[PDB]
Amino acid sequence: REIVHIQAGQCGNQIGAKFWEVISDEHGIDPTGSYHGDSDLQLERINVYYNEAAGNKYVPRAILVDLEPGTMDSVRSGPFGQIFRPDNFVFGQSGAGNNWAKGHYTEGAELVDSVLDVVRKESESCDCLQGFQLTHSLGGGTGSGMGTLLISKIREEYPDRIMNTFSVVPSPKVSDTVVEPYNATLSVHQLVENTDETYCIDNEALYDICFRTLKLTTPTYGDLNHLVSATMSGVTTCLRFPGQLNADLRKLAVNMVPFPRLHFFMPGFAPLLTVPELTQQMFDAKNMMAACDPRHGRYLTVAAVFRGRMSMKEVDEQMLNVQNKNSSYFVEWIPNNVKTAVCDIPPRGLKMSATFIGNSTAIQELFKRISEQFTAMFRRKAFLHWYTGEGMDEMEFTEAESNMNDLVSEYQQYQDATAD
Amino acid sequence: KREHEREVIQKAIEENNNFIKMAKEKLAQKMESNKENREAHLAAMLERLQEKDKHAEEVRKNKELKE
Amino acid sequence: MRECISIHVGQAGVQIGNACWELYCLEHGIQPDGQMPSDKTIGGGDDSFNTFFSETGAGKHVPRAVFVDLEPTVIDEVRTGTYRQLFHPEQLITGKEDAANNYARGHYTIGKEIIDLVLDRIRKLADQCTGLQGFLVFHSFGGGTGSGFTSLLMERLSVDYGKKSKLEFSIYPAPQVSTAVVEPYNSILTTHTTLEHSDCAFMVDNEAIYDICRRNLDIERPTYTNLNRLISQIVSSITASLRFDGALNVDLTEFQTNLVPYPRIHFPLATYAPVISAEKAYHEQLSVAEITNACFEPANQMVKCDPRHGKYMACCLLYRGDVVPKDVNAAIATIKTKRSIQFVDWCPTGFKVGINYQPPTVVPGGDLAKVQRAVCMLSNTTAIAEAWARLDHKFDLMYAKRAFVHWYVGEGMEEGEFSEAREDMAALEKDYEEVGVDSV
Ligand SMILES: Nc1nc2c(ncn2[C@@H]2O[C@H](COP(=O)(O)OP(=O)(O)OP(=O)(O)O)[C@@H](O)[C@H]2O)c(=O)[nH]1
Ligand SMILES: Nc1nc2c(ncn2[C@@H]2O[C@H](COP(=O)(O)OP(=O)(O)OP(=O)(O)O)[C@@H](O)[C@H]2O)c(=O)[nH]1
Ligand SMILES: [Ca+2]
Ligand SMILES: [Mg+2]
Ligand SMILES: [Mg+2]
Repeated sequence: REIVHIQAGQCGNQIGAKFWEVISDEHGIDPTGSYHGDSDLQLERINVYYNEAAGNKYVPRAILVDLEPGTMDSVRSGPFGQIFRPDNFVFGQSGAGNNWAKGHYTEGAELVDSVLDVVRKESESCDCLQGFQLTHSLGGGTGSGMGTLLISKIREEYPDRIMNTFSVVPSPKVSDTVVEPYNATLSVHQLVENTDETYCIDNEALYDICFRTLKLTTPTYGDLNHLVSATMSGVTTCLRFPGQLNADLRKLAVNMVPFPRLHFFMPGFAPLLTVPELTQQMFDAKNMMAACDPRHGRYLTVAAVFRGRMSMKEVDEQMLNVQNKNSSYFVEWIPNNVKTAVCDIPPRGLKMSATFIGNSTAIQELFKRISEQFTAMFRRKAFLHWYTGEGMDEMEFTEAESNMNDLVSEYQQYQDATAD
Repeated sequence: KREHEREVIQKAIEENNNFIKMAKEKLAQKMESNKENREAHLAAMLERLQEKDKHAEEVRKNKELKE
Repeated sequence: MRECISIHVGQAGVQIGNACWELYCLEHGIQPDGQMPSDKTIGGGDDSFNTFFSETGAGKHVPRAVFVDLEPTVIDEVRTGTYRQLFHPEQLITGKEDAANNYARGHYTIGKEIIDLVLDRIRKLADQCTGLQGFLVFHSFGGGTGSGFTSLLMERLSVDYGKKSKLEFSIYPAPQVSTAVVEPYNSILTTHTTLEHSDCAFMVDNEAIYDICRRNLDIERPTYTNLNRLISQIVSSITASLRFDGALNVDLTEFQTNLVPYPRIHFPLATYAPVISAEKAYHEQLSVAEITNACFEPANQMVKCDPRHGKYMACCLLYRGDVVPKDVNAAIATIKTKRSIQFVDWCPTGFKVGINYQPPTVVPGGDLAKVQRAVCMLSNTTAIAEAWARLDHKFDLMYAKRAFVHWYVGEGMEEGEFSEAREDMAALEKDYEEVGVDSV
């Protein structure tokens, strides 16, 4: 039933706010929190993401966190900014200056207890909490460092609940901040141990989509986030509307995660339209939100979500056609590893769309790219004093790198595995 | 023959009771073993998490005792 | 007396339950409020339909049924739907959180919190029976609740009601409508743990029903509603002998004597005819010979497998409607001279026949034509083991890598339970092979 949503740091709060805008529109909830829709399908699972307050007001089950106050001002002035509960805004004064150790060990530790007080109050009134989703980036200090701290503290208090992240991976094409690969490696080390499911939203891929495919010569954060919000709407459709498949976070995890560490998903979306075309495009490298070629690895598991009025016969036939013509890319030792849902309600401004969630061994390409950037700096111990000055040892960097290299080797092991 | 008749019906009673008994004890053994295993899984997870909180304290001290 | 208690477990069990009870109401003239104007004994009776319905002093006819699910949304539809007045609220039991497609959660972590309540409610039904015959248990193989909670319940029922019979209707997974990758695990775990607790189990392969709906009903993409209406007709055929009188009616127990030669070999193949649309049934009456001959067409079976490449240990024909023995015997004689019906050398080859005269009924807005006569064949064939082979292979592929096993281990299961279950299935496949070998 209930999901508790947490958004941390600049990126987390910006993509977080857009998520709430896009889904509030799909459920017919206006900025005051009043329902003004046309269909009972909008309200039937509304409690997954919204609390009901007095006056038939719907209030996002959403907590807003940053070490920088002012991201709080910009959210609060955003189009849906009045919908959030005022006590769910938890902000420090300091900033973290793109330093994971400040987020995780010093500045973020100071603030983490007040975030947990709000988490607990939201959790306490849930009929049957399923778990948590966190939106954050891995390249800064607050979303990365403090976000992974929150995960660890939440897990101590709710060890049997599902932990889900939408984790924005850094790219030199979008931020030139040089310590991003450190902050991302340190975060990935946390995510590997403490989340059940992570959507890898790669700024490399979002940029390449805006540039190459959508022909935007100079992509802004707004253009990247338009892709993120369509993806997030898509991958939570099964949580938010009545349906058979992957209808809660645990069932999704059980379908998607064959080994506990291999829980980093490649999302895709189409269009960026006939059923054959949606289906070809959703499996195309160019439609993936992680910059990985799926033809360079194998799929462990896949969820495909089609939205809009279309023939379910045609959807079944095309899903079968892609599997048959691309059979070498699906591991033979997990039978029937591709699941398909169709929801009648399309997203805003489209008649038809498809959202893709892949657990592919090709995701190793993302981690290797981060690993390469990490090593290029770490071999000269460049910029380390920012982290050792907050109390961290070199050993912690060595371990994080080693653990991310192990994740890569593990993805490789299952790629090479055979049935016979 | 009357004594054979009595042994057949007692043998049937004995086998039915024995089936019930063995199914009752098997179930109780499984549910116990499952409870202990689940609790040991959760206790190991909590223990890794407590070790992180312990390590975070060594970090704030390293930084305090740096200055 | 001779009461039968139905227990519907998880989504598949529940929704099939809805279709079955709806159909039983129509067959007996019971209204959605439970009233039955034709029943002149108010508040009780020992009529044949009382095996499945109890009666209140206010004339309500109440299914002898418990519905159980670990989340509330499917059972809430029964509580608010057309037949809501049929059921006392205590017969409809729900938790807050489901088994998440994990046998271990249904059998242990979540299932344990509700098992005493469920047995309590079943007990209330049993105490109202003056000669309880046994239980009919409806569930999926693939879901966490249908697999894991059902196993737990069957084990507890053997404890609380001893050797009292327990029959299953078990939904065997198909990829066209499956919702979890781990269904083969859940199917082997439940089959293993339930095998000693069940006297007879009717497997229904979703893929066979799905194909029959597409091929014979011209349904492009069948839903659960399409599948369940057909399933309910097959169930109704099997249970018709418990719910109606007639001089040629043969009780299910008597078919069971012939269907179960050794306790583990308790899985009959059901084949049903005719499944025909209204547009094709019009001005085309199917005769006893035609419907009977359709029972030997593999395409009409409830489980995909090929009886022409195994051996029979029994064949039972359950007719309903306008059918007299003379036409049955002439149809059987014709079929024996034309078809691949090879029995094992230790069983007699006579077909056992029952006829109930009450004709088949259909539900309004349904896909099936109303027909004057229908038949369900129940055969004990070695070929049904193919269904076990397909499932066992899928299990092996995943289990050799331990894929998804950590989800079960995290709920307190051990790997030893997996391989114990798998070896019991290997021995079952082997049993089915040994019974078809000639006597030396
Ligand atoms: N896709 C996307 N990326 C963003 C957005 N805002 C920031 N980023 C990325 O996030 C990373 C920087 O992290 P921020 O979220 O800005 O940092 P923070 O979590 O607020 O931490 P501090 O500012 O260090 O306290 C870089 O890789 C940015 O490109 C956004 O709105 N969309
Ligand atoms: N014929 C038929 N099969 C169904 C129906 N509902 C689900 N199934 C099948 O049953 C299996 C899934 O198990 P369910 O019964 O939905 O799950 P559950 O017993 O509720 O278990 P959890 O939801 O995991 O607690 C799949 O093979 C589905 O195709 C139905 O109404 N009819
Ligand atoms: Ca009566
Ligand atoms: Mg910031
Ligand atoms: Mg269910």
